[PDB]
Order: sequence, then C-alpha cells, then structure tokens
Amino acid sequence: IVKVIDGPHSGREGEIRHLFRSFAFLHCKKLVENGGMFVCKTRHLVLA
Amino acid sequence: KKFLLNKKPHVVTVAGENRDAQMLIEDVKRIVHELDQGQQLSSIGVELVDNE
Amino acid sequence: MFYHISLEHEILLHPRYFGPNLLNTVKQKLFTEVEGTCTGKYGFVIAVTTIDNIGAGVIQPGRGFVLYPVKYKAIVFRPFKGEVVDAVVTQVNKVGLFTEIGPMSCFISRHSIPSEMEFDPNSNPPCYKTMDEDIVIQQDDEIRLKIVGTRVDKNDIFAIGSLMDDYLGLV
Amino acid sequence: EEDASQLIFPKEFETAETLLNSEVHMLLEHRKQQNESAEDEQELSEVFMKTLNYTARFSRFKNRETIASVRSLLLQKKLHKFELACLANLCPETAEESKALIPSLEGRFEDEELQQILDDIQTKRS
Amino acid sequence: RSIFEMYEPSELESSHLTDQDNEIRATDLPERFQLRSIPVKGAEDDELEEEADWIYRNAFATPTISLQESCDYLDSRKGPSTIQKIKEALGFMRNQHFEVPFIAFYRKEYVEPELHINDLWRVWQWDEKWTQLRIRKENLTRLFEKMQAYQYEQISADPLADGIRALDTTDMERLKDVQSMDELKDVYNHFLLYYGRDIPKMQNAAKADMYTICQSAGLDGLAKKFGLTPEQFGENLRDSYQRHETEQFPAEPLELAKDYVCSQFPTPEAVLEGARYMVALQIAREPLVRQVLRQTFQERAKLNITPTKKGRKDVDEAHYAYSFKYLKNKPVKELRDDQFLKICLAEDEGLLTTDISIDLKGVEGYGNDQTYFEEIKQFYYRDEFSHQVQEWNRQRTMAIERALQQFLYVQMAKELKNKLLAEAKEYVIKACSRKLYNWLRVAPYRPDQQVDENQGKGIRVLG
Amino acid sequence: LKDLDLDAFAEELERQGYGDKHITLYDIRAELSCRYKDLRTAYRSPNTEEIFNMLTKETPETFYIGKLIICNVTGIAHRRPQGESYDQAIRNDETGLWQCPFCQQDNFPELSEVWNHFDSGSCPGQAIGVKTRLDNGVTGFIPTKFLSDKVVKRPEERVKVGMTVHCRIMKIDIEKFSADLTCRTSDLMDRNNEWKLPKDTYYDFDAEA
Amino acid sequence: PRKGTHLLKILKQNNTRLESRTQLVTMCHMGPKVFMNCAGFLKIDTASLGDS
Repeated sequence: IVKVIDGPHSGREGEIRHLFRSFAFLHCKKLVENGGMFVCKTRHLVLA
Repeated sequence: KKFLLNKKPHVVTVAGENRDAQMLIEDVKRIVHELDQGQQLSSIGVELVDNE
Repeated sequence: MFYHISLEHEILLHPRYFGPNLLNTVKQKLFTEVEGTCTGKYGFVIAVTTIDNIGAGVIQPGRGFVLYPVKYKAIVFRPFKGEVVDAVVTQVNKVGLFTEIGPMSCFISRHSIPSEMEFDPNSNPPCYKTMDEDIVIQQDDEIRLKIVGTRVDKNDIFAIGSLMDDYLGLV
Repeated sequence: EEDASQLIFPKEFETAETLLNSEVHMLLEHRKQQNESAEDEQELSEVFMKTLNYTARFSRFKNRETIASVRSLLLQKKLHKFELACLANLCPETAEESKALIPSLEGRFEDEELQQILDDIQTKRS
Repeated sequence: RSIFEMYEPSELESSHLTDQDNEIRATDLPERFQLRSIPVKGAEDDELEEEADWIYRNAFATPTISLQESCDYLDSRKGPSTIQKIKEALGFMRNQHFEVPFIAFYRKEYVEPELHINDLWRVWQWDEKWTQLRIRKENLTRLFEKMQAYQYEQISADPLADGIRALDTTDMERLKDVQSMDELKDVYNHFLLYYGRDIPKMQNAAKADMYTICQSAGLDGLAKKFGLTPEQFGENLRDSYQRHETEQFPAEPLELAKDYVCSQFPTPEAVLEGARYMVALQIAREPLVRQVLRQTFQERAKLNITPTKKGRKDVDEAHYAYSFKYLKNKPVKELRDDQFLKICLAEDEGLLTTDISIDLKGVEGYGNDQTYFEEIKQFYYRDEFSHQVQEWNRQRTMAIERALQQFLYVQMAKELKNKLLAEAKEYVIKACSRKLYNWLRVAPYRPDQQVDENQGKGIRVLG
Repeated sequence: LKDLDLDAFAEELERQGYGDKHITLYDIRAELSCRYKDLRTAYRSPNTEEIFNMLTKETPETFYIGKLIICNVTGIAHRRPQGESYDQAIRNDETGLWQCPFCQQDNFPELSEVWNHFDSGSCPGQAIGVKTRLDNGVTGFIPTKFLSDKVVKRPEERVKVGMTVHCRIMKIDIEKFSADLTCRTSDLMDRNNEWKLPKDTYYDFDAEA
Repeated sequence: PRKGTHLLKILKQNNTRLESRTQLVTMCHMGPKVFMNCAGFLKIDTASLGDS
C-alpha cells in the first residue's frame, strides 16, 4: 500500500501490482475509472 | 539454401520486429550472393517489411 | 432519495493501535470505511452522521485482532423506481441527454423524448430543442426526471428516465 | 415490484427518516465546516464535493426555522413519509399540478385542500 | 419455421438477411447513399445555388481559428468558380445520384481543377449538414406559425401583460436568415427567454426556473421600465454607436421598486436583484448580442492554463504536456495542430485547468488595458450627473456585468473550446487518413525487369 | 493514337450535345495505351529513417536529443598501444616500479617486464568509453569525459557490466543505430535548461517560479 | 459490402465468370444507377477469360 498525494492521481490510494523502469500500475477497489485501476510514475510515490 | 534453390521465389521479406532483422537480412543476402556466385539463381532480392 | 438510518459494521483493529487513542482510531477507521461506499442492500452511503455506541471488543483466539461491532447513524442514497428527483444537465448529445442525480448520473433517449426534440450538433454546444424551441435543456440547468429504472454497477448507481411532460421539470 | 408510485418499499427502508434538499445541504455544510478545522485531517472526497454542489443548487429555504415550520405544517396531515420529502422538495404551483406529479394524490385529497398547501409552501419559500 | 426464428440475430445480420438488407439490395441508388443517416432527396436550382454558396463558405472559405496548416498529399485557397463547381458536383450527387468516386473519375471535367476526390467527400458531408439545417429550419417555421396562432388565440381570449410579447417578421426573418446551428441555437434561446412556458400549455391544449420566478412575481414590468430593450442593446453593441438613446423612467429604481415587493423579494433590494437578474439574462439570450460576442471571442480570445497539484507533480520533463503546463495569455489564433486536443486531455485527466477569456489576465503594465466590459458600458450609460441617472447607471452596470460573467463569458468560452477541439480532432483524422494513403498507394513488387507467365500469375514471395 | 486530334473530336462532341469532354477523351486515349495501368507509386525500399523507426519503434518525438533514458552497461572500448612506442614507460614512484601508460598498471619490476607485457598482447589499451544497450536495441557510447561531473580515469572506477544507469542523449546516428550519450549529474539536472525540449512561446515562467 | 456480397453470391450460384459488364444488367439485374456507378471500376481480364 502506497499513497500518492501528488502526481497523475493526487490524494489517491491503491495497492501496487506491476512495476516498470519508470511506471507503476496501481490497483484499487474504491475507484471506478478503468475498472478501478490507474498508472503513475515510480519516483512519484511514497511508502505509506 | 536448400529451400530457396528448390522453390526459387522472386523476393524474400523479413518481419521488422527488432534489430535482429538486420542480421536476418544480412544472412539472406549472403546466401543469395553465394547462390549467384555459381549462377544457381539470378538475384532474388531481399527486403524489410513492417510487420504491424 | 437521501435518508438517515442506523447501520452496523464490525471492524478489526490490529494490536498496534492499542493505547489512549483506541476509540479515536475505531471512529477514524469507521469513517474511512463506511463513507462513499455502496452495498446491494442499503445502497450507496454518502457519509456517516454519528456513532451510537462502540461495542465491546472481542479479542479473537490466537489472533491479536480484536473486532468491534460499531453501530453508526449515517445517511444513505438508494434511489428506487418511480421516484422523481431533480438534477442538472451535464451534456447534450445526439445519443441522449446527460444529467447528474447527485451521486448518480442519468441518461435520456430520443425515443422517450417527444417527437419535437430534434438535434443541433453543428453548433458548439449541442442542445435538444422541443422542435419549436420555447424551453432549453442545455448544460447547467435544473431539470427533474422520473426514475423509471434503476441499476447498481458494482457499487455504482445509474438510473434511467424518460421525458414527455411539463410541470415537474423546467417550466 | 419496488415502486414509490404505489407506496411500497422494503421493510428496512419503511422505517427510514425522510430528508429534504435544504436539510442534507445544511448537514453536509456543517460537516464541511467541522472537517476543515482541526489540522491534520483527511480532507473531503469527490462524493462530498459533488453532493455539496448538487444540494446547494436546490436549497429552497436556507433558514432552519423555515425548514422546521414547513415540516411541522406538513406533518399535521395524514400523508405517508414518502409524500413529505418529494412534495417539500418539488414545490409545484397548483393542486392539479401536484396531483399530476404524484399519482397517489389522485383522489386522496381535495383540489383546494392541496392548492392551499401549495400556496403556503410557495409563500414560506425564500 | 423461418430461419430468423432459428438462427441468432448476430449471425443473421452478419449474413445480411433482414428486411432492411433486402430493401438495400433491391432498391436502386448506391448502398452508401441508402445507408446515410439523412435521406438523399432531390434538389431544384434555387436550393442548389444557396447550398453551393453555403458549402463554399463554411467548408473551403472560412478558415480555421487555430493554425491548421493545409496538408493535402493528394494534391492554395479556392475562388468563386468553385461555387459553380460545387454546384455541379452537388447536382450530380443529389439529382442523378452519383457517388464521389464516379464524379471524380468519369466526370472530372465538371469538378476539376478546383475539386478533387477529397474535396468531393467534404462536399458530400457538408451536403448532409445542409440538408439537416434546412429541414430543421422548415420545421421551426411551420410550428412557429402554429405558436403565433396559439398566442393570437390566447390574446383573442380577452391590457395584455408585458410578458406576453408580440412577435412577427422580427423573429421570422431572423429564423429564415439563420446560416448555421450557432445562430439556430441562438434563436432557440431567444425564443425560450420570452416564451419559456408555452410549449406546456400549447401542447396540452393542442392534444386536448429563476426567470420563471421573476415572471410570476411581476418583475417583468420593472424589467421593461429598466431601460433599453435587448434588441436595442444588441444593435448598439454591434454598431459601437448609441443608435438608441438610453430611456429613463421619471423615478429612481429603488423607489420605483417597492411596489413589486412580494414575499420572495421582501425588500426593494430583493426586487432590484430579481430585475437585474432578469435583464442580464435577456441581454445574454439575444441573437444579435450573442452573435457579436461570439465574433469578438473568435477574434479576441486569450488562453491561460493553470496546473493543480496533480499536474504540478505529474507533468515532469518527459510528460507530453511539458510544453504547455503553464500559459499566460496565448492567442487561440496560434494554437498549432492537435496542441489544444492535448490540453483538453490533460484537463480531463485533472492535470491542468484551462481558462479562455476575452480579456487579458495578470498584466502588470495595465496601462491602456481597457476590458471588454468597460467598452460596452458606454453602450448602455447615460451622460447626466443627476442622482437618479447615477443610480440607474449603477443598476445597468450591475446588469451588464452579470449578463457577461455569469452567462456569456462561460457559454461563448465553451463554444470556442469546442470549436478548437473539433479542429484538433479534424487535424488528427487528416493525419491518420494521409498515413493510410501513404500505406495503400504502394504498388505490387516486381523483379529486376531490366533483365511472362510469372507476372501473369503473380510473383511468388517468401516471407 | 498519338497522331490523332482529340480537340476536334471534343469540339464535335460539344456541338452535338454532350458537354465538355476534353479530359474524358484524353483519358480514353491514355487507356487504350496500356489498359488499366497501375497508377500506384512503384515499390521502394525503406530508407534509413524508415528502417530506424520501423525496427526500433522510435520516432523523432519519442527518441530525440536531450532525452533521459535508462540504459544498461555492457562493454568497454579501449585504445591499444602502438608498434614501437614502448619507451614511454614511466617509473611510477608512488609504487616504486615501472608502469605502462596504456594499461596504467604500476606493478612491473623492470622495463624488460614492461616490454614483455607489451609483446605478450596483454595490454587492453587506454579506455575510450563505455558501451550500453537501450530497451529498443539502440547502442549507447558514453565517452570517459562524459561519464560524470568528476574526472574519471578508467571505467573501472565507476559502474561495470550489468548495471543500470540513467544517461542523457547527446547525439544520434541512424545508419549505425548508435547514440553518443552522457550521464553526468550536471547534465541530468540540466542547470541551465540546455537539453530540455523548447516550451511554448507563451509559457508562464513567473507562475512556475 | 451488402451489394458486393449479393453480386458475388449471384455469380457463384450461376457458376459462371463475369464475362462482360453487360451481365451485371442482364443476369444480375443490377439497377441502372448502380450500373452507372460500378461499371468503370470492375475489371474483366479478357486475357485470362479465354472462352465464353
């Protein structure tokens, strides 16, 4: 579980499922957009 | 080489997946040159085509 | 329609949260849990208004997790069939008219809409004109609608309407 | 089967408490006013914002005193709970209008008995 | 039992067997004309001339607001003769029922050198657009005559209230002169402003909002006594010349109110607020006012962009929106290609927030700025130093400021946004089309011809 | 058919009552000459840029100069000695022993040992740069001078084969599928905004600041 | 596509090749406008035709 206070999804919460050199696919159940799943850069994250 | 000399197509094409297409085209061209040395064929020609 | 009922929910608390702020953490957890969610029984919950009481935590055997059954008075939004509610038109498209039923967004179709309401796509803002004009249903306008059908798409409510009336909508 | 037009709801919802547009608006407003204070708190969410900007555009009377008066003069009748919020939020013009609105009123009360209520509601409005 | 009762509708429509498919196969005319949304009816010379003029005006003549470079690999502005060429092309497409390819190949002598095949496709699309526009204008006219008759009936029922405004060639001519769905919806809103509650009673008798608050409380009279009418104000706004002297009532507005106090407006201040809202909405929903202001937006529309925390943190060095996450007054004239489409995508993603304003923003050297609001103030002001005139001028200033920054600066801004977005989408579609064109124009391979049956049967290839 | 007058025939047609047909008649004549001639452009071999964008999936917008990339170390380039330039050996005093200037190994007992090392072919040479591979197969060369803000002698002093390093593109060569890169922290930070892409003419540097 | 499939199906049922464009009007019963539209774009390779 990692928080995203800023970035492509500010004030967002979700569990990580897949990583990349500079990307991360976060999965959640509260969201509705894209079946409840988004993407954001790795360095733009924080260890909650 | 056996398959080519038996069938004798007019042109060979290679899928452009990655840079290995360079080595494949180089190999096909070397085979064609070796076959044209003794005049087994008459220049078939090799090309690179997008595989999308 | 929005209502105010008392619901109950059991939440487990990890032994690390023990301390003087135990009750505070339970209330905080309940807020973070039952707020903006949706269940097929009570519908979509907006927020929680208050908590009646905090049940006596029962420590589980072989598990530090102690569960509290808390009862909270909260508001819920569960639209039923036949009800009429207000909303603001969000977009007009040739496929239909879009609105916003609070936490829900409906959609109307030309077949339901009278035969007068033709289309205007060439203009920058599309709009359904009752043939001879006389009433605009463009964006940012208060329009009523009768919920003739409901639906919950996995914690997501989306009802449907119709239109061919004049006295609960825009006059 | 669930159809508010014919007055029928599940057992758990039958014992519910009706809410008005202005009522939910002031409730969410008070909640926002209480939440913005006390730093180090999880701010509101999109649901609260949309609900706020949705209920603020339908506040027929911001005065809690007027809300109390209207609910009190409405509850004195014999109509069910469902008939209190819909009508209180709609505020139609005339009795024929209100009857065409809610099909349950068709033959439930008198034309003038409802016209007077509609006029009282429109006057209490701000 | 029929095959339709057995087979699945999916397979049936994939095999094409419905009554609609039978009609398409049996009926004449090209299949693509029958499948078009709007039918393809005939056309006389009178209609064809006006249609050709309108097509040449709106498709090939009128440039794009954004800097969309004309890119046509198939091939530079056209001339008047294109009008006659489009006339001939449209005649062939409608009267004789000839499709674009046939007209481009076997009738090139009547379309070239002004129209090519892509131009013919464009003319065909604008033909469908014009057909829709004409149909809806004729509809409007018919039922507008009906509504005029209905108002005449309501009047013959029995001093009419000022809210029951009379109309005639003043609005019929505007309708019949409408040249685009823009003006169509402008006349729509104009008619709703005055008669927003007639379709109900009209349709009921035929089959047998806040402005409404103002209408019911009697605020229509105060709105009329306010001063200039919306039509006079619009003419003034257009001509930049006070051709209509501002009228004035023998009384201050606050004192003229009172009489209109009625519960919801318990005080003369509330009555004045309601009347101001009413006059502002009138000035906003007026055909001429809206047209002049739309033109002023297309001519003068400064763009600004503000990134929230979302965009501030996301839009890094490698993000696509890195070249426009901060903008401060950028003329829409200089939007190049799909730059605006990318901005809208970034906005929908919550990264940026756009703001299209007719005036500048954040200019330190405000000297000789002069905003559009200040310019139009002269068109409604009175040049007198009496206290009554000052009060009326302050009331009118408030009405104009509201009409603008609560209706027009939002509606026209959204309209310009949609037009720029549509132009960007058109650019993307043209890019995709010219790419598919480069892909398909390639001819079959051929061996070293410099050195019969193989070519007759096709060359053999090894992939 | 080339000697026939088609303008007279077109005039005859116009006088008869068929309208203008100059282009129609010329098209019919061109058709009699090689019935149905494939107007499509002849086949052409993909050029250098087409081959690059094809078998690398890169384009001028996705792959350009100054972009940040994440490459992996793979090999090292060296500059081998000459043929008779063996007298350049220096008696390194920090170790009190002879040293070759090509390999910088200061552990040879005598100049004879230095010459034996030269003859044995064990001298890899003076390092020139580092070789890396990109996710799209392009090769990357990072000269020793562009390996970091601080001066570096050989690649032995930084990174090694099998390490991921962030670099910045300096120059590209399509015919060879190579890129001269640089990973200096100064360049990665871009102190003076020298490598970043140009911003809009109406950018609000004031709001950014 | 709908008319193309119909024409191909008629040709298959007849079990005869499109010897001439006049067939589209005689046996296929194609409309005059449809014929005027699709006549100059259907090649009938008389070289490979051979016999009729």
